[PDB]
Amino acid sequence: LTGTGVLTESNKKFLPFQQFGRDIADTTDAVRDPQTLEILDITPCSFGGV
Amino acid sequence: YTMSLGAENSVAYSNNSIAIPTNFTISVTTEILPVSMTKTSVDCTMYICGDSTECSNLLLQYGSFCTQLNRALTGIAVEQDKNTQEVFAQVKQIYKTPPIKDFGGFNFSQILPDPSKPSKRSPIEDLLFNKVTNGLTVLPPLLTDEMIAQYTSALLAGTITSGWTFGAGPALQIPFPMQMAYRFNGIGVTQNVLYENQKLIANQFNSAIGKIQDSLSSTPSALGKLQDVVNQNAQALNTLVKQLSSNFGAISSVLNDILSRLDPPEAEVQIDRLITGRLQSLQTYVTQQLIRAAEIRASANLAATKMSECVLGQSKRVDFCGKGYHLMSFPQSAPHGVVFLHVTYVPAQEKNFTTAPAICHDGKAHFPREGVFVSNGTHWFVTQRNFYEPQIITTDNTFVSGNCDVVIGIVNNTVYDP
Amino acid sequence: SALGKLQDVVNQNAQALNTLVKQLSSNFGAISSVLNDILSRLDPPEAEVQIDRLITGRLQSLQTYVTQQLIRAAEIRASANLAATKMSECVLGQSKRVDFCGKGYHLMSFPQSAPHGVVFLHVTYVPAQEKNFTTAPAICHDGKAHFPREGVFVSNGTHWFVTQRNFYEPQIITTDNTFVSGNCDVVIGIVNNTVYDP
Amino acid sequence: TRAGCLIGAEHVNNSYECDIPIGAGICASYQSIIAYTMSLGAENSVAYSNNSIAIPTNFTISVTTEILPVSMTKTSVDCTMYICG
Ligand SMILES: *[C@@H]1O[C@H](CO)[C@@H](O[C@@H]2O[C@H](CO)[C@@H](O)[C@H](O)[C@H]2NC(C)=O)[C@H](O)[C@H]1NC(C)=O
Ligand SMILES: *[C@@H]1O[C@H](CO)[C@@H](O[C@@H]2O[C@H](CO)[C@@H](O)[C@H](O)[C@H]2NC(C)=O)[C@H](O)[C@H]1NC(C)=O
Ligand SMILES: *[C@@H]1O[C@H](CO)[C@@H](O[C@@H]2O[C@H](CO)[C@@H](O)[C@H](O)[C@H]2NC(C)=O)[C@H](O)[C@H]1NC(C)=O
Ligand SMILES: *[C@@H]1O[C@H](CO)[C@@H](O[C@@H]2O[C@H](CO)[C@@H](O)[C@H](O)[C@H]2NC(C)=O)[C@H](O)[C@H]1NC(C)=O
Ligand SMILES: *[C@@H]1O[C@H](CO)[C@@H](O[C@@H]2O[C@H](CO)[C@@H](O)[C@H](O)[C@H]2NC(C)=O)[C@H](O)[C@H]1NC(C)=O
Ligand SMILES: *[C@@H]1O[C@H](CO)[C@@H](O[C@@H]2O[C@H](CO)[C@@H](O)[C@H](O)[C@H]2NC(C)=O)[C@H](O)[C@H]1NC(C)=O
Ligand SMILES: *[C@@H]1O[C@H](CO)[C@@H](O[C@@H]2O[C@H](CO)[C@@H](O)[C@H](O)[C@H]2NC(C)=O)[C@H](O)[C@H]1NC(C)=O
Ligand SMILES: *[C@@H]1O[C@H](CO)[C@@H](O[C@@H]2O[C@H](CO)[C@@H](O)[C@H](O)[C@H]2NC(C)=O)[C@H](O)[C@H]1NC(C)=O
Ligand SMILES: *[C@@H]1O[C@H](CO)[C@@H](O[C@@H]2O[C@H](CO)[C@@H](O)[C@H](O)[C@H]2NC(C)=O)[C@H](O)[C@H]1NC(C)=O
Ligand SMILES: *[C@@H]1O[C@H](CO)[C@@H](O)[C@H](O)[C@H]1NC(C)=O
Ligand SMILES: *[C@@H]1O[C@H](CO)[C@@H](O)[C@H](O)[C@H]1NC(C)=O
Ligand SMILES: *[C@@H]1O[C@H](CO)[C@@H](O)[C@H](O)[C@H]1NC(C)=O
Repeated sequence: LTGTGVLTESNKKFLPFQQFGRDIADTTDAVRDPQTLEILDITPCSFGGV
Repeated sequence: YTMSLGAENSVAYSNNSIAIPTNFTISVTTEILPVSMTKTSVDCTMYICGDSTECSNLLLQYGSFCTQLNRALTGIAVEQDKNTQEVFAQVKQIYKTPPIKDFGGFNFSQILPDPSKPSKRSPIEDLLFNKVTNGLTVLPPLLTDEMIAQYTSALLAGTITSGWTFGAGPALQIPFPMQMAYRFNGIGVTQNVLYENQKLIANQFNSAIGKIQDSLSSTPSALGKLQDVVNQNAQALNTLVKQLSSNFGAISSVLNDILSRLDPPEAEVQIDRLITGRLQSLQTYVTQQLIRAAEIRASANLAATKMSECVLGQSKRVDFCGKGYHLMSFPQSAPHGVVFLHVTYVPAQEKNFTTAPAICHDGKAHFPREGVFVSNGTHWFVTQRNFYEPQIITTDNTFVSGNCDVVIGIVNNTVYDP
Repeated sequence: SALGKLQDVVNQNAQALNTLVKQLSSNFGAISSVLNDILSRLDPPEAEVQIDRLITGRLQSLQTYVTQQLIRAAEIRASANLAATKMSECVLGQSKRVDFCGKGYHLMSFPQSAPHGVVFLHVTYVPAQEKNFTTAPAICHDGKAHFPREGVFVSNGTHWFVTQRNFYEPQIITTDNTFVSGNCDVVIGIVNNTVYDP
Repeated sequence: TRAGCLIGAEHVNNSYECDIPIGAGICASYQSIIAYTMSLGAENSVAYSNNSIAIPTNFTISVTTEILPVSMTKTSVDCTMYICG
C-alpha cells in the first residue's frame, strides 16, 4: 500500500487482525507498520492554494 | 386512505350580515430561509491525478477543463459571499439599544444579544446555532458568525428604537408604544385600540416570543431547510470522494498500481480511462453545484427582499411577512441562514351584526368615511372594519352623496349633528 | 466600475466563447488536433479512432458550454424578471415596498436604456435635519382622551402641537385634527393640555 | 489568518471598509498593502427614551442608479461545423 503523507503516532487501538484504517470517505488515514506492530496516522501533506 | 384537504367551513353568508372582530391575537411566527452554502474549492489536477506527473501530462491533452471547473467553483464561492452581503449588510450604521430596556412592557430579551455569552448572540440565535449540526478545500465565509450577529443586532436596535425611519434615512427615535400604534394604523386599526390595550398586547407579545423559543427547543424538524442544504453539500462532496474508488473499466482505481504494474504505453490507456471517469465525475459535481447555487441565490434574493420589506418596514403584501396582518419582523442569524420572527395581528372573537351600505336621513344618503355601519338589533352604529368599536353615527364620521332612491339596501336611521 | 454588472455578463459570454474556440486546439489524446492532418496521414481504420477521440472531446466541450450557457440564461432571465417588476412598480407607479425602488421613501423612477441592460434612476425622498421633541400618546382634556387623526403630538418645551409624521409642521391641537376615545384613566403617558374648539 | 498565511501585508489594528476580501473577516487594501479586520459600519447610538421623538425639518431629493442586466449576446453554434468542419 503506497502513498504520500505525514506518518504520526496514532491513538487508534487496532484489533490484531487489522492492518489499515479508513475513515467515512474510504481514505487510508491509519495503518500498521509491519516491522514493529504500531499504529500510525497518515495525515495528508499540507496542500494549499496560492 | 384518501386524504382530506381540510375541515369544511360553511361561511354564514347573507346579504345584510357582517362579522366584526372584537379581539385580537399578537402572533409571532418563524420563517427560515437559507442564504449561503459551504464555499468548496477543488484542485482539479490533484483530484484527477494527485502527485502523478504522467497523469498530469496526459491531463494536459484535454486542455482547459480544470480551469473552467475552478472558475465555476470560484464564481459560486464569491456568489455565496455576495448573497450574505446582500441579505445582512443592509445598514451602514451599527445601532445599539439603550442600557435601560424600558419599552412600555415589551420584552426583547430573547431576541436581543446576551451580554453574558461570549458569542454575543441572542438566546434564540444561540438555540438556532446549537440545533444545526484529495484537492478539497473549504474556504471560510467572508463574514464571520460574530459579524452576522452584529448586523442582526444593529437591525434589531434600529427597528426597536427608530421604527422604519432608519431604513429610509437617518434613524429617528420614537417610543415603542408609539411605533406600535403607527404599525396598528398601517393595518387599519386606530391608535386608541393600541393605547387602551397596551398591557394586553405586551403580554401577548411576550407570551408569543416565549412560545417561539419553546417550539424551537421542542421541534427537531424546525430547522430542516438549512439542514437539507448542509446535507446536500456534504453528500455531494462524499459522492465526489467515492467516485475516486471506481476504476471506470480500468484494471485498478489507483494510479500508482497502474504505473507500477504496467509499461507507459498501456498505463497511458488505463490512466486515460481513469482520467475521463474522474473528469466526468467532477463535471457532474460542478454542474449540480451550479444548479444548487442558482437555487440558493434565489432563496437569498427572497431573504434580502424579506429583510427590506418586513424588517425595515411594514408590508401590505398578504402572507409575505407571516400569516395575518403584518405588524413587524425581527431578524435572527442562523448557520448559513436567516430566521424572521414575524409579529402579526390576527383578528379573533368575531361577532355577527346586521349591516347596511348607507343611512337614509333627511332624504340624503350617508356613507361611512372610514368604517362600516353595524347594528346589534335595535340601534345603528359606525365602527372601524378590523375591530369592534361602536360609535354614534354623526356627520363627522359619515359623508353625504345623493339621495336615498339609488342605493340598494339603504335603511332609515337618524344621523346626529354635533 | 459603475457599469460592472453589464460588463460582467459581457465578459463571461466572451470568455465562454474564447474557451470554446480554444478547446479546438486540444487533441484529447489523439495524434493531432487538426482533422486534416489525421485525414491526410492515416488510413480510415485508425483515422476513425483518432477522429473519434477528437469528436468525443469536442462534443464534451460543446455540451459543457451549452450547460453553463443555460445556467447563465436562467440567471439573466431571473434578473430580467426582476427588471420588469421594477419597471412595472417603480416607473409605472409609486411603490410602498421598502428599498425596492431605491434608498429612502420612493417618489418616482426613470428608465434608461443600456447595452444589454436597463438603468433605473430612482427619485426618492430622504428626511433630513431632524429635531428632538417631547411627545405624548394622547392629550387629556375635559376628562377625555384625544388622539391624532394622522399626525403626532409634539412639544418644543412649553407648548403642545400636532404635526405630520415625516415633516415638522406644527399646528394647534384642535378637534378637527384629533379624535376622542375614552377617558384619561387608561392611556399610559397621557398629558394635560387644552384642545381648541373652532 | 483563519483563511491561511498572508505574506507581504502589514497587519494593522484599525478597521476600514473591505477593499479586497481575504476571508474570515480579514480584508486587504492599498494605502503599501495592509490587512485588517473590516468594520461593519460607523457606530451610531440612537438616543432612545420613552417620551422623546425626532421629527425631520427638511428633506433631500435623492436620485440613485440601479443597473439591471436584461439580455445576453444571442450565440448560435453549428455543432457539425464546430466538431468536424
Ligand atoms: C352568525 O349567525 C349565523 C347564522 O345564525 C351562525 O351560523 C350558524 O352557526 C351554527 C353553529 O356553528 C351552525 O350550526 C349553523 O349551521 C350556522 N348557520 C349557517 C347558516 O351557517 C354563525 O355561527 C354566527 N356567527 C357567530 C360568530 O356567532
Ligand atoms: C381579549 O383576549 C384576551 C386574551 O387574548 C383576554 O384576556 C384574558 O382575559 C381573561 C379574563 O379576563 C383572563 O383570565 C386571561 O388571563 C386574559 N389573558 C391574557 C393573555 O391577558 C381579554 O379578556 C379579551 N377581551 C375581550 C373584550 O374579549
Ligand atoms: C423579560 O423576559 C425575561 C425572560 O423571558 C425575564 O427574565 C426572567 O426573569 C425571572 C424573574 O426575574 C427569572 O426567574 C427568569 O429566570 C428570567 N428568565 C431568563 C431567561 O433570564 C425578564 O424578567 C423579563 N423582563 C425584563 C424587564 O427584562
Ligand atoms: C344595542 O346597543 C345599545 C347601545 O349600546 C343598547 O342600548 C342600551 O341598552 C342598555 C341595556 O338595557 C341600557 O341600559 C341603555 O340605556 C341603552 N342605551 C340607549 C342609548 O338606549 C341596546 O340595548 C343594544 N341592543 C341589543 C339587542 O343588544
Ligand atoms: C324610510 O323613509 C322613507 C321616507 O321617510 C319611507 O318612504 C315613504 O314610504 C311611505 C310608505 O312606504 C310612502 O307613503 C312615502 O311616500 C315614502 N316617502 C318617500 C320620501 O319616499 C320609507 O318607507 C322608509 N322605509 C322604512 C323601511 O321605514
Ligand atoms: C414653542 O413654540 C411656541 C409657538 O411658536 C412658542 O410660543 C411663542 O414664543 C414667542 C417667542 O417667545 C412669543 O413671541 C409668542 O408670543 C409665543 N406664542 C404664544 C402663543 O405664546 C414658544 O415660546 C416655544 N417654546 C420654546 C421653548 O421654544
Ligand atoms: C391632569 O388633570 C387631572 C384632572 O384635572 C389631574 O387629576 C387630578 O389630580 C389631583 C391631584 O393629583 C387629584 O386630587 C384629582 O382627584 C385628580 N382628578 C382626576 C379626575 O383624576 C391630574 O393630576 C393632572 N395631571 C398632570 C400631570 O397635571
Ligand atoms: C436629542 O437629544 C439626545 C439626548 O438629549 C441627543 O443625544 C446625544 O447627542 C450628543 C451629541 O452627539 C451625544 O454626545 C450624546 O451621547 C447623545 N446622548 C445619547 C443618550 O445618545 C441627540 O443628539 C438629540 N438629537 C438632536 C437631533 O439634537
Ligand atoms: C432645507 O435644506 C435646503 C438644502 O437642502 C436649504 O436650502 C439652502 O439654504 C441656504 C441658506 O438659506 C442657501 O445658502 C442654499 O443655497 C440653499 N440650497 C438650495 C439647494 O436651495 C434650506 O434652507 C433648508 N430649509 C430649512 C428650513 O432648514
Ligand atoms: C520483527 O523485527 C523487529 C526488528 O526490530 C523486532 O522488533 C520484532 O520483534 C520482530 N517480530 C515481529 C513479529 O514484529
Ligand atoms: C336581502 O335578501 C332578502 C331575502 O333573503 C331580501 O328580502 C332583501 O331585499 C335583500 N336585500 C338586499 C339589499 O338585496
Ligand atoms: C418614562 O420613564 C420615566 C422614568 O425614566 C417615568 O417616570 C415615566 O412615567 C415613563 N413614561 C411612560 C409613558 O412610560
